[PDB]
Amino acid sequence: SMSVKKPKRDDSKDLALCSMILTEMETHEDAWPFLLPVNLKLVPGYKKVIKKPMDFSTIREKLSSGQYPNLETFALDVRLVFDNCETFNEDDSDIGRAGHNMRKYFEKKWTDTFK
Repeated sequence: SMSVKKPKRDDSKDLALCSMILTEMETHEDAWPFLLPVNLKLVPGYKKVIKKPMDFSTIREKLSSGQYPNLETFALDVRLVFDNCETFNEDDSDIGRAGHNMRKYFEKKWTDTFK
């Protein structure tokens, strides 16, 4: 509350550390469904159904331009990528499996780097 604060965590490396995680996600062999925005002209249903599209290139641009106020907003966008994937793709499909794989890959890096 006012004049009552927890001891100050060093947040000075967060930006660089999120960039490293994102590089690791970008170079994963199963990243291909997530590298670029879904083409809303060429994929029927996507625009209407997926209210907040997100992909790794868009997270990169947001990260590089100071549009993440803290590491929780970064994680929320990465998770949105995988939540969108699950909404639109059957679990038993190459893309559906890719999303599960990448989500796990991310969540481990997240815990290992910050928790």
